[PDB]
Amino acid sequence: IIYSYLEALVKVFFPRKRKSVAGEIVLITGAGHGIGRWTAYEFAKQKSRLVLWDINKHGVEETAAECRKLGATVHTFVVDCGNREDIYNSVKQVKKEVGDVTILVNNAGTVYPADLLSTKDEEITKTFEINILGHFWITKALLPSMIKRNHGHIVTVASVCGHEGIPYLIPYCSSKFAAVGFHRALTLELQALGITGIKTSCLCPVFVNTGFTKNPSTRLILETDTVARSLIDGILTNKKMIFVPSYYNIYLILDKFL
Amino acid sequence: VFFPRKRKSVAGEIVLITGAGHGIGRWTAYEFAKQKSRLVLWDINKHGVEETAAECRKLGATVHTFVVDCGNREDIYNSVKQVKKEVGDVTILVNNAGTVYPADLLSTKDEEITKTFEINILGHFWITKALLPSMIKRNHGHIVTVASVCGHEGIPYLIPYCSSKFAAVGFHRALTLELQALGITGIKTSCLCPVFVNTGFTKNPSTRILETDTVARSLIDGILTNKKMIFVPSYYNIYLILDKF
Ligand SMILES: NC(=O)c1ccc[n+]([C@@H]2O[C@H](COP(=O)([O-])OP(=O)(O)OC[C@H]3O[C@@H](n4cnc5c(N)ncnc54)[C@H](O)[C@@H]3O)[C@@H](O)[C@H]2O)c1
Ligand SMILES: NC(=O)c1ccc[n+]([C@@H]2O[C@H](COP(=O)([O-])OP(=O)(O)OC[C@H]3O[C@@H](n4cnc5c(N)ncnc54)[C@H](O)[C@@H]3O)[C@@H](O)[C@H]2O)c1
Ligand SMILES: O=C(O)c1ccc(NS(=O)(=O)c2ccc(Cl)c(Cl)c2)cc1F
Ligand SMILES: O=C(O)c1ccc(NS(=O)(=O)c2ccc(Cl)c(Cl)c2)cc1F
Repeated sequence: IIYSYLEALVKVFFPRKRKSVAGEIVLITGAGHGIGRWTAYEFAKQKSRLVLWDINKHGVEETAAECRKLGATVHTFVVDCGNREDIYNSVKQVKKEVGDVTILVNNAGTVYPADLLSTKDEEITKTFEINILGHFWITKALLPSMIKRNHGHIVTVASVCGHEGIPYLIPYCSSKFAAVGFHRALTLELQALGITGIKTSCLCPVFVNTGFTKNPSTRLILETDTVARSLIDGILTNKKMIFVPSYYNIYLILDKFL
Repeated sequence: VFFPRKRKSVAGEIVLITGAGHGIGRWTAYEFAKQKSRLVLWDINKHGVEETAAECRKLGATVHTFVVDCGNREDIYNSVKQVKKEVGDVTILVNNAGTVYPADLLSTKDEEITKTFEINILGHFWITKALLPSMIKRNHGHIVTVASVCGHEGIPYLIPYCSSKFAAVGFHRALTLELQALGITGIKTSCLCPVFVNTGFTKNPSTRILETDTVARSLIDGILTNKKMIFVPSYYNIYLILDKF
């Protein structure tokens, strides 16, 4: 309420400059539904060339048909973004068919809500493999070309779960904290290496009504199109930590004072 | 001094310390041996863990050692069966075992990234899932996660390690909240986050120098007072608060 009217005031008197992403080759994982699908529509309206990845073939082709109706060029690939071998083989395919990815959006995610003793060890493994390990394989495959050209943008889709824990979501919160840490260390390392042209953004939304989980963990709801608008607005202005809603940054700051 | 925290006793508790064969794990073992606890020491380095145990026995403590790969789920479960049969139910778990392979992202080997996660965070899940049930049954336990300042702030050339350390802090925070949500009042949690400790784990600090024994003293003092987030040095909490501004 107090931050909501103060930030809207700061966005007019002190606006951040918007860059263009037209013609960029944007790779979005988990583009077959929810945040990934609606982020794809935002980049299609930005006149980007899209590469969409997902284990759900039907859904990613449905996202691609809608992006093409928006005027964009789109290539889809069925890729398990938690499988290292599949990711590397698919990067070879993208280079051969599309070119060098310039903007990577690591959005694919998985969750198996349960208290620690009711979890399956395979679900814990899959949570890490997709929510953080997969970011490493995809980033390692696409970063060389971005470094060579001094031009890229690594977007990590994490969660408020990457900043604060939640009961019954221990393995998921842990993998989301791992995603925030990967974004922070990546940001610092690129800067230490003198690589000025590669930007980084972390998207941390609260509960989004996508069916990913059933209900919010608190007495809080975000729509998918709002989160995609927040993400694209943050990417175009090179915002490093994007909270949706942005006022959640003060709740997290107050937690570090108790 | 004006507001002191009460110190509990850990005498006779069964304390399991992973990575007890050297550094923080070894000197934490000596602290618990002086506290009159029943120690269970785990490490992939047999020679080093038995060397820690001989020194713990000279301190008056009863000690059991096991050679366990704390990044291997099957090895951890089989070893927990052995600990129950030979020692009993662990009451205090110190998830200290860790690994690091310093390099820029494009110089990391995918196997090193995998091993970093398997030992620094996945192993905490398997060990905690094996030991937490008896703690819940008895409404009495203490889960200690040895993380790092790397679990709060990133560092160049340590991306996979920082990511696994952030995962460890997150596991500690979601565990604390879940135990509380379930009405489990008797199980305490502590997170140890030291800056560079001179143990040989890494060659030099990443920024512009703790001694092993100081970190072990800070850890035991935090456990005995039920401190949830232990920073070594403690003042390195205001540096993290200033970063968020
Ligand atoms: N929905 C929320 O409340 C919420 C909040 C914060 C963050 N997030 C994060 O946002 C991201 C997207 O969530 P969503 O709500 O849009 O989810 P969703 O269920 O709508 O879709 C996620 C997509 O990822 C795909 N995916 C899953 N496993 C995959 C794999 N191995 N390889 C490739 N693709 C895979 C699924 O097929 C699906 O199309 C996730 O990382 C999630 O953790 C979600
Ligand atoms: N040393 C530092 O600067 C520093 C700073 C902050 C946090 N930490 C953390 O403290 C912990 C201990 O670090 P240290 O400096 O005492 O290290 P160390 O190198 O002195 O000893 C770590 C011990 O863990 C054991 N270990 C490694 N892999 C294992 C495995 N798979 N199974 C079982 N044991 C295994 C090693 O054999 C070794 O005895 C680690 O988790 C580390 O990340 C270290
Ligand atoms: O990532 C998810 O799928 C996800 C699930 C549940 C959720 N619960 S919430 O919206 O009530 C909420 C709001 C603020 C905070 Cl600090 C926290 Cl931890 C939680 C938030 C999520 F991001
Ligand atoms: O875990 C390690 O092995 C480890 C390695 C290097 C290190 N560098 S440091 O002590 O200069 C330092 C001081 C303040 C901050 Cl915030 C950070 Cl991230 C780092 C700290 C470590 F914990």
